Amino acid sequence: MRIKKKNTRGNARNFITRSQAVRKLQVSLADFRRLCIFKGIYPREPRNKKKANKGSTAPTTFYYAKDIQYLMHEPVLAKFREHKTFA
Amino acid sequence: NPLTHSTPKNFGIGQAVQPKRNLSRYVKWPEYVRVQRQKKILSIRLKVPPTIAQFQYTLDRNTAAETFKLFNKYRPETAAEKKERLTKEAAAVAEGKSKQDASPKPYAVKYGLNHVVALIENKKAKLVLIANDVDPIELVVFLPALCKKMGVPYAIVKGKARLGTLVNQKTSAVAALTEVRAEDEAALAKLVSTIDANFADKYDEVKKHWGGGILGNKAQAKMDKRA
Amino acid sequence: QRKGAGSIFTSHTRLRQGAAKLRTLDYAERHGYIRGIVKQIVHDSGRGAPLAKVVFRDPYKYRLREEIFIANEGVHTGQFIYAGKKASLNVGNVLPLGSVPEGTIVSNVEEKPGDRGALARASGNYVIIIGHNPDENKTRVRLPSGAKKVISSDARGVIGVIAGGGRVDKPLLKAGRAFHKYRLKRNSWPKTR
Amino acid sequence: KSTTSWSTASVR
Amino acid sequence: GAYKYLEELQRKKQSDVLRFLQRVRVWEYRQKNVIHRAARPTRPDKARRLGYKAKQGFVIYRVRVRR
RNA sequence: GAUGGGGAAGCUCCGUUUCAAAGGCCUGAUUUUAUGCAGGCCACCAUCGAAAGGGAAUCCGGUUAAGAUUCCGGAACCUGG
RNA sequence: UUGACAUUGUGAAGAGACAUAGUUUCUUUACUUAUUCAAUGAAGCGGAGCUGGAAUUCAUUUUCCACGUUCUAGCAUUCAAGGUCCCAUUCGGGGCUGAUCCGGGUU
Repeated sequence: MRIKKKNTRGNARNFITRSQAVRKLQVSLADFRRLCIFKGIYPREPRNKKKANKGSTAPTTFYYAKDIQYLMHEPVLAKFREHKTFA
Repeated sequence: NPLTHSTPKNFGIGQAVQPKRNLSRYVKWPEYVRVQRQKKILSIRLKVPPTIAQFQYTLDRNTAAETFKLFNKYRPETAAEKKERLTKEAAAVAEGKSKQDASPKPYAVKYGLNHVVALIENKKAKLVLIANDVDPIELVVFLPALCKKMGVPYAIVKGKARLGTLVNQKTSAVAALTEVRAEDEAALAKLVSTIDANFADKYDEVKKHWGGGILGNKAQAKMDKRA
Repeated sequence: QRKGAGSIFTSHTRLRQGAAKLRTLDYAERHGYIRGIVKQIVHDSGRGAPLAKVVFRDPYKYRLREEIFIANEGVHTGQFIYAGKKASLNVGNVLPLGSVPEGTIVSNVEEKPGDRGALARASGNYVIIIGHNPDENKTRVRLPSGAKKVISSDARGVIGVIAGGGRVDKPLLKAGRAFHKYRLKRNSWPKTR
Repeated sequence: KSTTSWSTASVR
Repeated sequence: GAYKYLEELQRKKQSDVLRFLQRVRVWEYRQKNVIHRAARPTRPDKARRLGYKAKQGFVIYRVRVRR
């Protein structure tokens, strides 16, 4: 049964990077930073930094992918986009 | 500085990896970009008749700014002001008096193409401004001739959005000043005299001289090295 | 008149090494020279000459970029090949037609500069340069059939003669050797009058 | 339950 | 109205002011696909007398057919 | 054999990386203008097509009217977390 | 295989027709913007400047390669080290240069 791709599940899936998070939310760095305070969603340290970053040890901030799945709905984000259109 | 050495590279022609340069001359642009550019070029390279390129002789910077200083004092009335004067006349039509004759005469520009062509041949227009960039040019290609015929002060302006700004559209393609207030008669007179001295006289050549027989860059350098 | 549709009159392409072509004429090839190493000489199913794997570097990126020449008689694994305008005159270098003196001999010469080789490509063959024409740069050659043609002086060609010369001396002696010879080219054998 | 394609997740 | 002068000028199809635009535009169209959409009518006088009206829901397409 | 395109009055034909805006990663107090995204890097082709080709990993003993490298007893091994 | 009309445009020169004042027809020779062909994961093109030079100067510049790579089956990759000028000196970051400039043409 379909040998399974050594870099998908576990630590590699539990966390997401800051750049990946912002690219997924599609807002900007400043808006991400304000929303992560209004909630607020804090950074986490993984128990296998090499098993999360897929091979590496580069200073980075990880963020609990489920926290950001809950943050995606967030009726404040649409208010931010409405302010952009008004501008 | 003991540990820091000097290891210059030899970008050469045989030993290096050539550094990153600005290759924006050889970008393979999208089709619509290529097409708009090549249309511009193909129009610069060909001889054009004298009725086209009778544009490209517009009001210069100072006189355009001076023309618009006056034309902006006559912006047509908008939606909110319309509803407000409608509310005022709504009050006055029955209470004190109004037959649509309580509010004074309005003075604003005239900006329709059919309207301004019918305002000439009356003749009441005092100054006609004609945008120089209409994509189907044959819409305006005949206005200067009729203007000179009927004796109206025409002037060709750089930009049609610029015109649309003082009319509250996006583009307007013509504008006309037909009647001005009392304080602006000297302004309008001096302005039409300026347009006379700068557009009517500076351009006696325009009637002749098919324009556009311009060579490229490489072709020009070729001919200039030959002769 | 049946070979046109191409149901069974195509070519057999499973064991063929690839298209034998010179390099793409880029900046270094047209301004200076460039070096490569010959790494292996191999049989190609269907031809008569042995191919050659030349490995150059990439001038624009950290990479290697390997080509397939047609070996000239004399080259050997480990040899340095030079390609450009400033290349020397040794067996194996590819040079522009204008920079070889008359009387010399090239092979796999281009036809319109930048098409990667048309003339004198089969085993044994070569093409003599008989003269130049500097004003209005042109060059006169002598093809194998005996024709005397004239082409541009920026068309490349590799110095020497093509390897494997002599292939048509030994008789085939057998229907079986013609069978095994044309088994790898197309469907033309046996014939009908 | 869920009647549409996108819901608002209602739960931390 | 300007449409009388538009539709009269459109009748001199071999004058220079028109046979130059013909050559500019026939080049311009030959790059776009065989069938595409036109942003606006290019003979706004000729379309109006065939039924065009400048309100939502009127569409103009452009098509090139072999000779 | 789809898409990008191009033929044909039309059922539909050509072609497979082609002449296409063909997506996916990094960093950011990017700095001044104060609630509107900034700076970069890399390149290639959808998909089908083999129970005789390529390929991670299992053995012995017993068991039924008819099932077993599959069930029972024991002793192992591969993949992912 | 030939003739014709259309796609088809810009000049120069030579002769005819305005019957020594500028509009039209046959002729050869140039052009490039139409159309045609090929290649490149549109990478270094233009003739031409500029510093380098040699070469040679008949008055003063015209033609050449750009001139960082040839005893050898090695290596060449992280905005490139250096030089120099600022920060706010702190873990470093910025600017010119190293690598000349221009162009409404990918070749």
